[PDB]
Amino acid sequence: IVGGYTCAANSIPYQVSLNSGSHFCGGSLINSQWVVSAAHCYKSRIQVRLGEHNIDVLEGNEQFINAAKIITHPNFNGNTLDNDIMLIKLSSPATLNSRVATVSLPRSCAAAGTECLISGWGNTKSSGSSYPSLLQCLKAPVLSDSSCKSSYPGQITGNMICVGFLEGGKDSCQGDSGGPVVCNGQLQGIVSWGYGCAQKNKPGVYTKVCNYVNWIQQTIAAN
Ligand SMILES: N=C(N)c1ccc(CO)cc1
Ligand SMILES: [Ca+2]
Ligand SMILES: [Mg+2]
Repeated sequence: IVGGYTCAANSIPYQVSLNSGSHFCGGSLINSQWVVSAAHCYKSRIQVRLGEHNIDVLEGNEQFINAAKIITHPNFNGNTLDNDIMLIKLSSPATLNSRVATVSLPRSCAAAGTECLISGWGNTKSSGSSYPSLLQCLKAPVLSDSSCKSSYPGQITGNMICVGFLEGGKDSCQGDSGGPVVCNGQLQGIVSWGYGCAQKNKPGVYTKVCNYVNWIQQTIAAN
């Protein structure tokens, strides 16, 4: 997260860290046994770290649970990044408490201008590279489909939203991928792509979660 702030410890209780020896992507806990993330994050083996604030220290609220099943959207396209979404089934259910909690899936898509909360342990620098210990947060609005499409001509599908700023300086980044965009209590976005990070007229592009509730619920029910 570039241009953010340090979240209050455990204030984003649905945020997970996906770990394969080190943190590599975020995710969101959307059922006691399921995390949703980005398909471009795929690895064949994943440990899900719930309840984290400092990913570099064991502070006691953490639950470390291995992925039992990893399911990428069948129509994920690695070129266009359309359908950039993945589900992870935990090997045992997460235990839900104040520090580890599910986030609602969307009841509707979000209006342009809706304020959202973006979070992750990704890069915090717009030049160079710094990876934080502590979870980072960013408040940012849903942009119009128009403002999104003018920024990325021909590249925004109906399954993508832009969330962020046109001025630059405030965006998600590498290592935030897969993580949450939560707007009015609902998971509306998954960190997916953009051109660099926090550049002028290159807002973050996010998987449009409100188009995937049937895919998520159908995949959960089968497994
Ligand atoms: N600018 C962004 N929001 C952004 C986020 C994530 C990624 C993942 O490489 C690229 C860009
Ligand atoms: Ca920790
Ligand atoms: Mg580090």
